[PDB]
Amino acid sequence: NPENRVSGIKLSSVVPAKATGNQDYELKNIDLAMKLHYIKGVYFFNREAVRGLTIFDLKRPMFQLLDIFYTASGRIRRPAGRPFIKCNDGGVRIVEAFCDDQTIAEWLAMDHESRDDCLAYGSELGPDLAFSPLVFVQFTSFKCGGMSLGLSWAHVLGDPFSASAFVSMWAQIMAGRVPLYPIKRVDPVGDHWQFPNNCNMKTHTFQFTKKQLDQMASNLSHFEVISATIWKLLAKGVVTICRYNGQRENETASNDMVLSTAELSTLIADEKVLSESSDFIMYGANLTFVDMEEADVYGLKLQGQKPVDVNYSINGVGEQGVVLVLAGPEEDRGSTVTVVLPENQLEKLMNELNQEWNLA
Amino acid sequence: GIKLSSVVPAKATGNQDYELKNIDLAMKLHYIKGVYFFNREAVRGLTIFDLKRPMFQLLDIFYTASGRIRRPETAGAGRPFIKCNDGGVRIVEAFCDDQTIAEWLAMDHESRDDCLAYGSELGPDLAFSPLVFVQFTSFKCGGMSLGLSWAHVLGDPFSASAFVSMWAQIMAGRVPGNLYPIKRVDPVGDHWQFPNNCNMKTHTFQFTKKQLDQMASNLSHFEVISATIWKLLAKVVTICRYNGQRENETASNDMVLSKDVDEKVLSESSDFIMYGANLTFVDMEEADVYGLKLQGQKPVDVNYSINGVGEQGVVLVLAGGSTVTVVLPENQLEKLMNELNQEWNLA
Amino acid sequence: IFIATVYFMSKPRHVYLVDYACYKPPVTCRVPFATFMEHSRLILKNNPKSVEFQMRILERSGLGEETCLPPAIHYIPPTPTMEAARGEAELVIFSAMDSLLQKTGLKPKDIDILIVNCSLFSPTPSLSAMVINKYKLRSNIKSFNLSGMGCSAGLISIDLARDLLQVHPNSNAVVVSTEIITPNYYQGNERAMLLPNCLFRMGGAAILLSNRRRNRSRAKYRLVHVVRTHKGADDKAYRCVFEEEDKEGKVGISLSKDLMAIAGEALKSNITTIGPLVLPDFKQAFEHFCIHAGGRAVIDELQKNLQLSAEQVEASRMTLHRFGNTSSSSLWYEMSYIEEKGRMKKGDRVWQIAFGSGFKCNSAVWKCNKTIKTTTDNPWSDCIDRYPVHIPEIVK
Amino acid sequence: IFIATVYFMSKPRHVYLVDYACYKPPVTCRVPFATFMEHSRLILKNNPKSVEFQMRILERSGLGEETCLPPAIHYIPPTPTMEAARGEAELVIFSAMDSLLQKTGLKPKDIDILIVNCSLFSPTPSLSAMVINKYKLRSNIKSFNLSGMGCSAGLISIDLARDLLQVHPNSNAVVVSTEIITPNYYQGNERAMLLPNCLFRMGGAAILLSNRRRNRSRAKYRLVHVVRTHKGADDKAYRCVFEEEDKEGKVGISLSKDLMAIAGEALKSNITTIGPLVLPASEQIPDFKQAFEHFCIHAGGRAVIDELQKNLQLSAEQVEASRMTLHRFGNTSSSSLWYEMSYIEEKGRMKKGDRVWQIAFGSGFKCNSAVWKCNKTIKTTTDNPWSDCIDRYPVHIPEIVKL
Ligand SMILES: CCCCCCCCCCCC
Ligand SMILES: CCCCCCCCCCCC
Repeated sequence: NPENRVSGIKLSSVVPAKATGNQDYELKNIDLAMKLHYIKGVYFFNREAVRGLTIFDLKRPMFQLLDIFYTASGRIRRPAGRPFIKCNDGGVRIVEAFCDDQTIAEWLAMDHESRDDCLAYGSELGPDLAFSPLVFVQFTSFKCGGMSLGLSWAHVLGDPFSASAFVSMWAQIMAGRVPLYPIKRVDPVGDHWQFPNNCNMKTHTFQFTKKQLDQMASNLSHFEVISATIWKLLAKGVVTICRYNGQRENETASNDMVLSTAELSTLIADEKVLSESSDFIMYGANLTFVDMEEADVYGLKLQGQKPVDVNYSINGVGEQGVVLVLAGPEEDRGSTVTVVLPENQLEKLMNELNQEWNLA
Repeated sequence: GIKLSSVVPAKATGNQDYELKNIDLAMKLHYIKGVYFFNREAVRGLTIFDLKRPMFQLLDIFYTASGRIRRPETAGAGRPFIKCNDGGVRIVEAFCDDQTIAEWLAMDHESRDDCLAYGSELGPDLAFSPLVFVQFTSFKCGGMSLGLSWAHVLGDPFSASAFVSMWAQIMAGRVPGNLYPIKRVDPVGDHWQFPNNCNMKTHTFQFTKKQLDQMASNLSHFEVISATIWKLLAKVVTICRYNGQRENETASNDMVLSKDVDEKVLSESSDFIMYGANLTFVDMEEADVYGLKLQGQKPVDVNYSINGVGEQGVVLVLAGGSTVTVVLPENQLEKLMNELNQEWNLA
Repeated sequence: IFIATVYFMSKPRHVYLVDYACYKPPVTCRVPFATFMEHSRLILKNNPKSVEFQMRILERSGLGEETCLPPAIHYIPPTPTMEAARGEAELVIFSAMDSLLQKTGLKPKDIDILIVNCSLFSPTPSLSAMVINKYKLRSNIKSFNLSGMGCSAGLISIDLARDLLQVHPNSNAVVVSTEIITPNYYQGNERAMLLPNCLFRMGGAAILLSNRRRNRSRAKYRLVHVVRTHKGADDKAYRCVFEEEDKEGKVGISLSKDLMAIAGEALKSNITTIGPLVLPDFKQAFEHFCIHAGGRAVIDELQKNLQLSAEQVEASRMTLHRFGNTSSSSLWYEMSYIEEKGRMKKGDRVWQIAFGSGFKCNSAVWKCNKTIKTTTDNPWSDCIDRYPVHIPEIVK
Repeated sequence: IFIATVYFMSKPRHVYLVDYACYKPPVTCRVPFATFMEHSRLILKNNPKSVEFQMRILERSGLGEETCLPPAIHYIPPTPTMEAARGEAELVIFSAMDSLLQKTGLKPKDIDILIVNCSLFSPTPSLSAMVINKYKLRSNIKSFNLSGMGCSAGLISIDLARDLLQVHPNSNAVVVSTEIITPNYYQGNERAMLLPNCLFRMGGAAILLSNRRRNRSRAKYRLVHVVRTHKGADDKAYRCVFEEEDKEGKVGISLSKDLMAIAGEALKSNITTIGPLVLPASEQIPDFKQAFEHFCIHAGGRAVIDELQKNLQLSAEQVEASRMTLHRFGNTSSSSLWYEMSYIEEKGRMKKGDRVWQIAFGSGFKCNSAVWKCNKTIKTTTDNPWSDCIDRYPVHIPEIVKL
């Protein structure tokens, strides 16, 4: 059981340095329409980047960081009415984990089934909404050393780009810098805010090299190539590409995703659905092809070093499946592909990719 | 959730030495286990400290019951002796918050009294093996059970009876080839215990005065029980009896065997077994077990058992009615049992 | 001349409060109400009634959103160890002592008496021993470590210092009042013993006292009186604040239901012994009051008894708000407040009241040696501007 | 009249040790060597080496078969709870206080100062509050509770009492010094915090000091000197006796290997500081044995007594009280000194004008000396901790005691 790879975690909380003031924070209709999905982002750092770094050193920047992201420490409150993020300082949940059993390389070489669900701790919002953390930050220390930062981010708080900005601002502050409907409607969930797992869909991470990506593009940028290849090797009606808006810096968490519905490479290359108050879902609704290539996850600077791996995944996937595309670990640019499909579709994709690039 | 503590004599003994006669060494392998029962009125909130207080003075007159076995420095296999190093007796505190005194009294065989009297063999660490375990089991109803596990090397069953008798008194305030019954057995080194080569099991049953009178008419309780058991098993029985005289005797051994085989039929070369060697018929008959009083209340029931029984089996008879504990190796266990189940519905 | 030979020779020495440093908890330690309740729900999953009791007790306690708790208590399983308690003790005590030594310019070799009071944490070597080791104090120092004496022990320490200062001329006495709350956290669900979890917060104070005549101008105050009361003779007043074990083997401070009434009585007795001494009816005898911040209920009781105005009982309310129940050292936070509002004029009489288990109730009277100027190094350096805040009846 | 008045107003007050009562453990809790070793084997079954260490350091500890432990260590394993510790505190302190009040005829209302001393047991309300509730002392009593100050705290407390009697005329100060053993038992198996288990035994003492003139003829002693030393600035001397958790989460008292040297240095500095005050002009290596009549060395162990006897050249007849108290009552902590005094009062050696030097070492590293002067020749009594066994002493303490 990969879920048991970590034996014993210490939970604590971190709150803004300056009391926000308990002010309300109204949520836009788009935010309430993605109150069922969650971001899991895991960054890996080798032994050099964690040279003499203790728990307090890692937790210190969090107070200033949450002073910036004043909503990351808030809690969902309701007047039956529309939920809003009350800014009472419940804080984010810090999880200290130890993995004396294995090292970073073993994790990089282990199977991807239930792999990072134990590196990025964090539950959903509910059934006690008023006392549900919106952000979980887990620092995992391995046997030989190195550190894994796992962020579980409530999508209602912000889009995955906001989570990446949160982690980047954490790193910068630690360094020293001074600051066929696209959206499905589903049954009410009450106050648990978690999509039921009707099926047994599985998740998997694929790694693509520069040479492989450029070679498989001949028969068809990097995103268009991967999306077309996956679509061709998967269908063997529409695709909802997501791009977001990366023109943000030193800003609070915001949700400004951009959708593009295409009805195969040409289809990839080239808004009032939410009525007022229903429970919506768009991830894994019409084969979303979410991307983070317009991010800078590998641009983090920890002790003058950069992460050796970044894995981004989506929880709350619907019935169709989610394809996540992320920039590879520098060198010869690669690509990390965290994708969730129904078991059968995942097996077909694995078989085709093993036939082509021996990837499985 | 038992609790184990120690009790040492109030007066230091100065590391005396008690020599163990050949009889004691030969019969060191056996252990007496005597369990007494006391009703609610006999207790009425007895603190364990109050119960333990009399033991401090009692051990002074039973000082040998606080020493430990040891061997002479002359050799590693010398004559064992009791060093009075004041190791103390082992006091067990147990609480039965599920069963009452009456429930235990009605509770049937299969180790009824083993749970009621803690005990252990003298070994393999002889230097730190308590000779006497005294267990106080306080039942949810209110009555108590006093379980005494007494190394037979220390004394005979009547010696344990005298020990508990003087305990009660001071609690009340009173001032303190095949015909040989003894068989040589393979040495057990420093671990004094006898492994059982067969399915060695025990069963305890009581006979009311009415049935005793009926059986006597058919044929004293001793003779009636002996004849009944022997005839039932048939369809050497050497008998063990008390000396016949005593007054506040200390820890000693004064048992007598009948064909009265002379005791000069053994040496110190190896280990010996007496109880159960040849269908022993240990019979205590009279005893002050029921004559003792605790807060003026006589004991409801007393039961004695012998551990380290020989292959053939043993029978222990005590005056209740009459309580009989029979320990057998073989399928005769069932056989005799069923016979009783057909006569007195004992099962 | 015979009058002088019997007056000056048998005149008590003057004991001066040369200076004091209050610990300022890190600005990155606050424990908001919501976080406290979230953690409480996490620890007491199986005892919803205990959680509701804690919420009711904490929502009407008068505390603020800036109170600080030790790092060890941060984890949702709070695991207080010996090392964690020692680390918190080092942190708080050494911070206060360093601030005191920099303020007064006192050298460690000048410290002649050293009294450390901390009720729950009583390590070995004592807390005074670790202070001595930290500052390499003299080998012939009068080192005392009082423990188990409650929230009033603060004033007790002062009394002790005073007495010693009468015996030893030209001496300095450092008094370290603190309450290490890592070992004081109650790891259980018994309702009676959960109040200390809700109310007690981190704090500390290092005080310098001296009879030296060279300090007759530097001294901030001059100790006038220290009255003491011990209602331990009464059986009901002895069991009021009793450390004990619950039905699960957890040690905590059980508070009696009648803790209010008995407390009242004790206070009354004290004001019957301090009345005639200060008598030329106390709101006019003194200029400033420092009521121990033991919960807004006791402060309200004292205000209604002594007929104090809102402004007179204001340092106590605001100290409870900003720092919570910092135990015996709270009396000093209050002092700082009065000093930093520009209300500590020369010749002003300050009356400190500290009541705690025992059931002890002590009080002290100081007189302002010199007008106190507002300073920047202090526990109120940042929040003094907002105060006096409006403390609500119920918070959410 | 001027000079006489100046002298009278400048002369320090006289502090008198009116009397003192020692706790006499009942003969139901005594722990012979064999029983202690058997319980150790049963408890620390997992780690034989710890049991062997305990046997090695207890067979040459110099104790006897009459030392006593509280009725919580009797069990297997011990179960030290708060209730057991409070019960032991009551049993010891109330017994000693009752003995004191019966010996001196002191009314509870006459007690003005109350200093209680216990290192590792610091309940809330304090033990002083416990005494005040038990005997209904006054509401303006100067009550103090010193804790964490180790074995030498016994001489700290009396020192404080002196400093409080010279400020308050015509007053009585009761000093209680004990060490509750129930919250003192190491439950681990590391071979560094087990020695205090082997040595420490239960005991206590209550002492009445007074500067009243009425308590002047009947006073047993007059407090001459109290000299305190605190080798705390040194890190090694500070960490020598350190209370800390082991690898499993059990609090105990770790003792450093270089503890004998630290204790010797502390004793040397203390005797150097006290030499000028007591040594006659003839001596001013001046002989300390020529300045004192009786010595009370703290019964912390045989090693320290041997070291002091070798350094000060004390004869075997002057360390007799220390050795015999160690044998009889064991390491009763701060109160050990007050047992040792009772040994030199019962054999019969307390003549008027005699000088008693009590030296107590402990954690910190603290080291305190006191010098008393026998006020009146003291007569043997039968209400002492030594009453039932003083006739058999002194005994021959063997180097090794076979198990
Ligand atoms: C920096 C945030 C610290 C939060 C501390 C919360 C303490 C929770 C106490 C739980 C009471 C039952
Ligand atoms: C009267 C009973 C005395 C029992 C003394 C035994 C104390 C146990 C000490 C355990 C050390 C390991």
